[PDB]
Amino acid sequence: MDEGISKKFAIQLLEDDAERIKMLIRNQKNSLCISQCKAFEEVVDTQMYGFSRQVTYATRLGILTNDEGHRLLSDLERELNQ
Amino acid sequence: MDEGISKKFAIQLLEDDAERIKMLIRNQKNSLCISQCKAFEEVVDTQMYGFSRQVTYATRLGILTNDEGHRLLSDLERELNQ
Repeated sequence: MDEGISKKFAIQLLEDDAERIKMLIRNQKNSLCISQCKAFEEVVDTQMYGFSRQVTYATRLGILTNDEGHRLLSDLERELNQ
Repeated sequence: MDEGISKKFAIQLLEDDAERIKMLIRNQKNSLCISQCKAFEEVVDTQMYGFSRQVTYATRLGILTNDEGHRLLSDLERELNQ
């Protein structure tokens, strides 16, 4: 019985579905997703480091006292660990 | 001399800069960034598993021969390894 029609249909549907799943897999492996999260993390580290360098420099110069300098770094440190 | 003006300015700039750095840290510690990447990864796995379940079901029914069924799964497997 023509229902060879249904089998033929089911088979090409499955093949076309495979393509859709392969596209998903490609969009995954080609994602910049994690990489983008890590790049942002890197910006923050560098921003934090450059500012902290300045707190230290201000302390060397006597613009901050040692405790003042240490309190600022301690606040950054405290932020970092929640 | 004031210049005590400059020192006063430098100290408050350093404090305000500290707030900008803490804002960055908070904004990254509150990042749902990695989570969102992993969530999508999870959608893809589930999409692929559901389809794969159907390839298997079709093979059981005789709609695909065993080699056909195995080929499709083998193609998805290949994509997963690029």
